[PDB]
Amino acid sequence: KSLKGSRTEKNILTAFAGESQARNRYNYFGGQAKKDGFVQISDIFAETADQEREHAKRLFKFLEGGDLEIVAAFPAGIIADTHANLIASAAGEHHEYTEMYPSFARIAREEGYEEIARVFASIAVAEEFHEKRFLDFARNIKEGRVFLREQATKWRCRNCGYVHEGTGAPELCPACAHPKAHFELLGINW
Amino acid sequence: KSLKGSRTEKNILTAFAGESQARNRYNYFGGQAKKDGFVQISDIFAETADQEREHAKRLFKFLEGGDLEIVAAFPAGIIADTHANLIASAAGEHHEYTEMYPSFARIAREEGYEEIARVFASIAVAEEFHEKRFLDFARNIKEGRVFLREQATKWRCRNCGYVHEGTGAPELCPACAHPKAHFELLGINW
Ligand SMILES: [Fe+3]
Ligand SMILES: [Fe+3]
Ligand SMILES: [Fe+3]
Ligand SMILES: [Fe+3]
Ligand SMILES: [Fe+3]
Ligand SMILES: [Fe+3]
Repeated sequence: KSLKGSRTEKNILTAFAGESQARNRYNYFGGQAKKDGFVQISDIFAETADQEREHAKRLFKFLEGGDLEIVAAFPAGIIADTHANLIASAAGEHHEYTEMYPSFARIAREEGYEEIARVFASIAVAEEFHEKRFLDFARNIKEGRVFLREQATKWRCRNCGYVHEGTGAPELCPACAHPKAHFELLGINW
Repeated sequence: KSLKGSRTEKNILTAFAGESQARNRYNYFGGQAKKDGFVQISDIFAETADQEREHAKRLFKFLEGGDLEIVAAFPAGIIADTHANLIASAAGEHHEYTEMYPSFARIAREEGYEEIARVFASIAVAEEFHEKRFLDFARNIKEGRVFLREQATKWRCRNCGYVHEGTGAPELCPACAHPKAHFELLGINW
């Protein structure tokens, strides 16, 4: 059935507006992470922004045209240090998966928009992992564990692929001469 | 000391020529992986190409100008299916870390170019992991394990971040509606 005049129609636009802003915020935080010397985290922010772009696209495609007025609150700023940005980002993700999406999904179901409700619920799952990443990285920064660990492990240079074995990433990559900022724990997800 | 007239000078240019070609090949293979429905693998090819760009840059910066003639053999083609491309790529990486770089490093040491020799050796380490990734992915394709595993696990949509729990990736992402091609095993390297 058509969405015209429904609460779900406005909820979709509200979600689209929020996700659009989140995309920008995450890209800015990504740039700041770069300046703060956290390349992996910078790329994580950039990827999250791209994924918010996709959540927004799915939502946008449900709309059927025309200008619609919405009333909603959003983060008025700001760009701080990377740890602070990760904390604020996690809080935003938390709101989305614990409050916004579940509420929007329930209303969608109430109004008879099952497919849309399922999409809202599905997006919430992605947001929960987004929060996890942001919280995990914030914790690594706070504990001084971004580039140094208790036991020896493997570190990979994101710039050239060099693999370093040790308790911590080197000050300079011996292969490409790029700074420690480019290193991450070697990951294998396959 | 200057590199002029040394064998190391020509070895550096030879490595630069090969790495430059590898960058192109990997980008083309990345495009083919996309067409074959392997997004994670496509992005892996693209990242490897970018890293070859960086190995090449480090090498390029050692040179001191002028045109230099080199005699070397390179892969004359070709672009095939993704499994075949992964196999050929791994073979190329194998040559680089087992033959080319170690030989170039030894000669560099022999001619008194210690720093350059260390860089050759360091690049070799990155290439060995490049081969590992290519071989692991080729094996996943051959065994039909790219999108399906024996026990239930977590799969992540690279397009939107949705997380799916099950023995295999879904045909369609319930959040962004993108095809199975976008899924990968959920990874946590932090
Ligand atoms: Fe979001
Ligand atoms: Fe999110
Ligand atoms: Fe490096
Ligand atoms: Fe290479
Ligand atoms: Fe390589
Ligand atoms: Fe998705």
